Amino acid sequence: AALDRGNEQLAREALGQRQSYQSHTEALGKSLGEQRALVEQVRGQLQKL
Amino acid sequence: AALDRGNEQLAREALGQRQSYQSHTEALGKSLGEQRALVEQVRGQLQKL
Amino acid sequence: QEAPEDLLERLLGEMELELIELRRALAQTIATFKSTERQRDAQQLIAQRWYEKAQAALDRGNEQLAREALGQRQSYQSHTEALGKSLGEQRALVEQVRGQLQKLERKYLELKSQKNLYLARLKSAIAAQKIEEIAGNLDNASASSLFERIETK
Amino acid sequence: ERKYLELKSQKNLYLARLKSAIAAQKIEEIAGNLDNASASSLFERIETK
Amino acid sequence: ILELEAERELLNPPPSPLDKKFEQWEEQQAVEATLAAMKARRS
Amino acid sequence: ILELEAERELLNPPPSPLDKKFEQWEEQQAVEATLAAMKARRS
Repeated sequence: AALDRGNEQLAREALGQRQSYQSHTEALGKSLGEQRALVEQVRGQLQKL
Repeated sequence: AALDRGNEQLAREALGQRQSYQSHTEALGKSLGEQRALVEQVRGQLQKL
Repeated sequence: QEAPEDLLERLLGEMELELIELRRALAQTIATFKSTERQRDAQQLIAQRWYEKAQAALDRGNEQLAREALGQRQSYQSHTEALGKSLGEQRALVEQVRGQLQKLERKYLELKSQKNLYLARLKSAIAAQKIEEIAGNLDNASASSLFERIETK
Repeated sequence: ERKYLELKSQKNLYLARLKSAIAAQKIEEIAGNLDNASASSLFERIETK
Repeated sequence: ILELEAERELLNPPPSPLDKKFEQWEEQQAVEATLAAMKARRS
Repeated sequence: ILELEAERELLNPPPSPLDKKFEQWEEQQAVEATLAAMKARRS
């Protein structure tokens, strides 16, 4: 709703802030995606162990 | 993305930096390729030993 | 003959206390340079302040005030100029020895990395030396061939 | 008075370079360890033997 | 010891002009490129 | 003893003109040759 009613700066700042948080969100996903393989791996090990 | 939007210098510097890191990356690969034969060799020895 | 192998580990272990000293020693080179940088920032500031004095000195038809005010700034700008020349001089030396310390750092990490690989091969060499002991047992196997022959006798 | 403040300022810078000189002197000790690395090349050769 | 905190600033990527200019210009790239994104979908 | 550090500079390949000119010109070769590489693929 920042841009609504002709308020450009609010959306520009609001998005510039989201990118910083999306960067945090992006980092967690990359870390989570990394964990996905390792947890699936050692779990496969423990299954064989 | 350096060159995008008509920014030549950024790509020229960005690549000149990658070559230095690719030189580091290249060196490791050459060292790793060197190790590949020796590890395969002594391992073959230990197999026979 | 002290095993020179232990020297490699003992000697390289001292570098930890060594390059950090350069890491800490070079820091002074930077503290002095930027400390000088602020001093020039203060010298240009007062020299700029003198311009502020000379800025309004001429106003309302007061020529002498600006003439003196500028003649004073030049003396301070000379001080400001000297610091900049010294600072510009320092810029290259700090960038240089720092580049040295960077390379003096690259050598150790590669030196320590190769040492471990070097010792890794040395451990492999011991195995090549130990397979000789069993080859020595093959001589005992030859001495087993010795009483293999008495067994054949 | 101007001489002393400049004298003391340069002394600290002078010693600062001296500390840098010690590092240049200390990198020789590890270069001395490179001689031990040459002596490591000495029993690298016995390792090769 | 405060100057030693600066040694940490250089140890990490310091605000080098091109990096921050690139990051700044990247922000212009991010904001400008995104600026049209919202303006187009609502149309 | 600082002059002895320079003895290390000459011990290693020092910044000889042709070597650094070649390395410099090589950088021109690297940048110029790579300059067209990216410019062509995007076309």
